[PDB]
Order: sequence, then C-alpha cells, then structure tokens
Amino acid sequence: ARIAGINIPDHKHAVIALTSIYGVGKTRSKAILAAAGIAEDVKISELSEGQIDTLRDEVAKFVVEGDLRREISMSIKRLMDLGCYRGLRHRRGLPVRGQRTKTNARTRKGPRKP
Amino acid sequence: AKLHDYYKDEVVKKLMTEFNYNSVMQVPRVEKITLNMGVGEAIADKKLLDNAAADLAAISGQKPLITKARKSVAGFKIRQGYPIGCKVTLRGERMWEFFERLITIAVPRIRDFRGLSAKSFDGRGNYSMGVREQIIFPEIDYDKVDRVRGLDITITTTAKSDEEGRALLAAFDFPFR
Amino acid sequence: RSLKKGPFIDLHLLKKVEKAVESGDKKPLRTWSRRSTIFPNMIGLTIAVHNGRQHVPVFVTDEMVGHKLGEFAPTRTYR
Amino acid sequence: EEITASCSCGNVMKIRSTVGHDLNLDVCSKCHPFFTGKQ
RNA sequence: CAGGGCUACACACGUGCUACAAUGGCGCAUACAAAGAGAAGCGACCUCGCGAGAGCAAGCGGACCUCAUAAAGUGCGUCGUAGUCCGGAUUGGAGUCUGCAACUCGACUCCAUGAAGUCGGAAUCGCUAGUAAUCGUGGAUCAGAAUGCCACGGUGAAUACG
RNA sequence: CCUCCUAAAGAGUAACGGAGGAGCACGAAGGUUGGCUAAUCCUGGUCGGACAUCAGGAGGUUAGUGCAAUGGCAUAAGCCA
RNA sequence: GGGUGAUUAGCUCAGCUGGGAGAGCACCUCCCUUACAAGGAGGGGGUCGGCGGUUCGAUCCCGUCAUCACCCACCA
Ligand SMILES: [Mg+2]
Ligand SMILES: [Mg+2]
Ligand SMILES: [Mg+2]
Ligand SMILES: [Mg+2]
Ligand SMILES: [Mg+2]
Ligand SMILES: [Zn+2]
Repeated sequence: ARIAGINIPDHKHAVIALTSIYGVGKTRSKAILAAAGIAEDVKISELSEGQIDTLRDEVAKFVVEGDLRREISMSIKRLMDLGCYRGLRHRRGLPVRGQRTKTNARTRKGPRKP
Repeated sequence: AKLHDYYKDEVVKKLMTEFNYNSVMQVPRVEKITLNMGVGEAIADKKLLDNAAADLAAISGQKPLITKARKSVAGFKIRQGYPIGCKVTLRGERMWEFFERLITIAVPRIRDFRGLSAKSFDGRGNYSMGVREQIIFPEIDYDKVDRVRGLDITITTTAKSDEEGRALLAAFDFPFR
Repeated sequence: RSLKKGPFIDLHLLKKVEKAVESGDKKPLRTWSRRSTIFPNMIGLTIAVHNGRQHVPVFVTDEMVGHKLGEFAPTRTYR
Repeated sequence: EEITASCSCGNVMKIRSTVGHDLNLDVCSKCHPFFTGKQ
C-alpha cells in the first residue's frame, strides 16, 4: 500500500490509518471513507486495487503532501519577501499569532539559549 | 531489451535529426552506469557494510564490490586500505534493465517529488544524482529497514557536451525542470 | 481570517489615493493612519507609515492582496 | 527474472527485475503529474 | 488631538492551566442539582450553513420566559502499551461575530501539521470530613475575552500509635 | 655503520666543518607467470564537511619505492591476483 | 656564554613515547536561611607561549625565537 507517499500503514482501523499520512487527518479520513462507502472498523488486510485507487482518486481531488509542502514554503517566501511583521517573526523565530515573547515561548524559541 | 530497442530506433533517429551529425557512431550513447554507496560509519560495525552490500545486490541483480580506502586521512579517521564503501558497475542488458526499473517505478516513489535539476551535468556529458530513502526500489521489504542508507547514481556516456547529454535525456522522460 | 463582509478603510488615505493617482507622483504620501487594506490600484506608490516617531516609505508589490499597512511596518526597534 | 509490473494508469508493463514477484503500481512515466505539477 | 508603547526578549523565580495515558481516550444509547443573572438585556421556535453564524419573532423587569439537553457515572463496541486514536503547543489557509477600529491584540469553528513531555534533581505546598482530590456551572469586570477572582453543585477517600 | 656536500668532473682526501639516519622489518614485503599505472586540482553527485567511497577532464611522475638521504626505476625495481 | 626542567581554562598540578584533555579551588544558575559564608543538585569555560616542519594527524615527535626556574662558569 504505497499510497500518497511512502506510508504503508498496516493493521490499523482505516479511520486512523488515513490520519497516519501527512497532510490528511481525522475529518478528512471520515469524509473519504464515507465517499468510498467503507466501514470504520476495518483493517488494511484484504485490500485491493480498487480499494487503493478509489481512495487515491478521492484524495487526489484534494491538495496532498508535495504541493502542500511547497505551498507552505511559498507562503513563507512570500511573507519574507514581503517583510511584514509576521514574515519577520517567521524569519527570526518568534511566536507570530499574538503571543508574549517574554516568558514561556520555548516551542517557538527552542530550548533555553544562555 | 525494451528501452534498448526504444533507443535503437527512436532516440537514434531523433538525435540525428536534432544535431545532424556526420555519422551515427558520433551520436551520444550511454556507455556505463555506476552506483556508489559510502558506508563510512561502518568504521566500527563491520557487518553494516555486509548488509548494505546485500541491499545493493537486491537493488541490482549482481553481487557488488567493496572499495579500498585510497589514502588515509585523519579528517575522517580512516586507515589507508579500509573496508570503506561499496559500488556496482552496470553495462549492457542489466544496465538497460536497471534504467527501465529506475525510470518507471522508482522516481515517482521518491519522497515528495519535483523535477530534477539542470546543472547536474559534469561539463563533458555525464550525469549523477543522490537519493535519500531507499525503499524507492521495489526489492526492499518495508519491514526490513535498519538505516536510511542512500546511494548515488552515475550515468556515464559519450556525450561530447553536457548540452548533447541534455538533449539525449530529453528523449527520455528524465523529469527536467 | 478577519474582516467578515467588507473591509474597513480610511477617509483621508482613500482621498490621497486619488490625489496621487489622478495628479501624478508628486511626493511620498503622508498619512497618520495605518488601517486600509491594499488594493491593486495602489501599485506604484510611495506612501509613509508612521511607527511612533518616524515614517517608512512603503512601496506596494503585486502580492499584497489582503495585506495591511502596519502589518508591513512594525513599531519596535530591537537590540 | 522477468516479471510484470502494472500500474493504476492501465500501463501493463513486463520488465526484468530481481524482485521475484509481480508488481502493483500507480504512477508510471505515463500519467504522472509532472507537467500539471510544474503548472 | 493623532499615533506608537505596559502585549518588547540573550535569561531566573513566583502564581497557575493542560497532559505525559488503560481507573485512560473514542463512538453510540444513556439518569440524577444548586445558588445565580436578566430591559441599551436575556433570548426559546423554525429555515439555510457539517459546524462557529444570519433572518423571523413568542415570552420575560421576571419562582412562569431566556441562559441550558452540565460532566465524570452505567452498559455495549473499541484502541492491547507504542510518543500510541493519549497530548495539544507552534504554524499555513479559509471563516464567523464584536466593535470606527483585530498590524502591533483578541474570542471561536473547520481543514492539515503533531515538537518536547513516558512522572520529574536538591528542595518545596495544602489538607481532620462531605473536607483532600476530581468533574461541571453561574456571576462581577465589560462593547469583546478567563487557566484569574467571587459563589454553587455532583461523586467522594487515607491517617493519627503520638 | 650508511647518505649528500666540503672532494678541485678516475679512486681516495682532514677538522669539536654544514646537514641527517641505522643497532630494525617480512612467511610476504620473497620467487615466478599474467596484468595494471599513480600525486594534486576542477566539475557533477544524499547524510558528507576544505579533504572518506562514484564518474569524467586537465595534468603526466611532482606520486610511489618498509625507513634517513642520494642514485635509479615506464621493459617499471610502484600496485593486484 | 654553556648543560637541566617549565609555559595549559581565572589560579595551581598530573596528561609527552602517538590517535578521546582529567584533579582541586574558583565562575555561573537554582535550593534551606530574614540576609551572606559553609552545605545539596546542574552546567559551560582551553584551542596547551609563539614561528615553521615530519607524518593521515601533534599538547605529545624535531629545529630555532620570547619568558621562567635550576646547575656550572675551575687551574689564576
Ligand atoms: Mg483545625
Ligand atoms: Mg485560579
Ligand atoms: Mg678530477
Ligand atoms: Mg669522484
Ligand atoms: Mg609481468
Ligand atoms: Zn502509473
């Protein structure tokens, strides 16, 4: 099952096995299995060519895994060439969405740099 | 045999009509294809190279060949004449088989693909490229991984210029941004 | 993400848009306001954003679609 | 040994490969999003 | 008067919040309160949007109407020990409503992302019965927010030789 | 004890003259047959880095010769089986 | 002049017969204390005086230069 990238998930319920691939999560998984008419309590055992390519076509109706990555990259390049406040915080590693820079921003700032 | 014959008719006539050479032996043909894997972190684990050689003899059909360390350097803490890396040379029928099973079924399983680069030629008509993952070849069971060991490919041809080699590979898919 | 149904723009900046477009590149454009949203008619303009004491000469590029003035001009000198 | 690869593009293609097993694929050289990807 | 700034950030400490999981998390069916607030206010009912919202207008100066069908709890089916369906930061996009105003700044829905964290060094805090702990809710501030303050309810322990 | 210069183009030639090494190693590093040709730089190439392993080009002994130096070595005295 | 040993974190020593830099005091951040010192937990700090070199590679191996310490400098 070389679908959507390198992931061959196995022995999972498909409702989580579709979250297992980058760029696709829970609600998208539920909608894909509804559009393919697949029960939630199935396993990846006994899977066929139809059960590959119907899933891949229904997810190829969606933005996945390569162009999403370079879309994030192109948004970041657009903000850096913009030189906005948010672009400056993206380029210098500071929390963008209205946080406090003073205390406890270590997800964005990394570990403590003395 | 397939892409060999595909060359033998279409690429021969295509390149000859492109560059209007004096003769057919003056056309670029692919001469050999070599494959390298630098196993260097096996300075301690002696069988890391042994299993990497099994991996390359699963990718290729033929048994590989180890490489001797040319001259000792302290920059990489190696001794001269050390079990240091493994290569496979390919000519002829297995070479065309490897190119077939490369360009059909391996390039699109590269992680998050976009087309290959342009300036990757030597200048005298050769090509080389390096991979990151290694289940891009089908001969690797996914439950057999033990490192993220990549490898690099060299297509050595008689292209008298890199632009001639570019037009040689434009007869193939050869993604080409 | 914001500004539901019709954005909010400025009176005097809106006037100075026509005061520069219909009357040529006289000067850089001087506003004490940092609010209005960039429309593609404004391409080719030197405007000024005041940061607390000082103006910055903002030029507008094509990909400034839903973007904002003070979003282009931060107001904190660092280090 | 010569095997047969087959992708989702309908491209049934027999090749020599040392897998020792028949093959299922999606993307071939035919019908891959390369030119649509560049666009 | 306009605008920037207490919301900056090489770092330490205090107060707190959410988890690190299986007594847990999920999905479905599911029964049991209190004190509150309300007129420039609360907002049932229906229709569209998966949803956060929009229109209509009943009633209520109030034990009648609104906030509103609270949650752990019980049965079933589940994931069977992993950074896992645990956890939710950070970030891209698309939204909604508020308010002249959301860049310096918010609140929420969704799509996708899934870092460290597998029980915490020396030290340190509370607590004698419906409390310790855990789970919800209401108010005041306000035009908009709570993990903060004030108040209420559900379940509900251990130990005291000294 | 070995090597160069001082040694004046045969040999040799002193000084508390100027500069260096040896008191070992090898069962292959020896014999033979068949065979190969290095250093350094540039380019391209995943981790990979000024420099590991791959391919090509310039170059053509600057490299190697168990070790100090000198002589010599391509018919190789260097390297592989 | 001449024979012997030494230059290392802020301070003081072992690391030199060749391939990872250790010990003690100090420094910095926490902790108990009304507050220091002592005490308990946790970190980083050198490019081994300098110039050249041999070797794949030097704190270590070799030749000078600056400084320090020691011993000699007798017959007259
Ligand atoms: Mg008491
Ligand atoms: Mg509190
Ligand atoms: Mg003579
Ligand atoms: Mg003579
Ligand atoms: Mg011979
Ligand atoms: Zn295909």
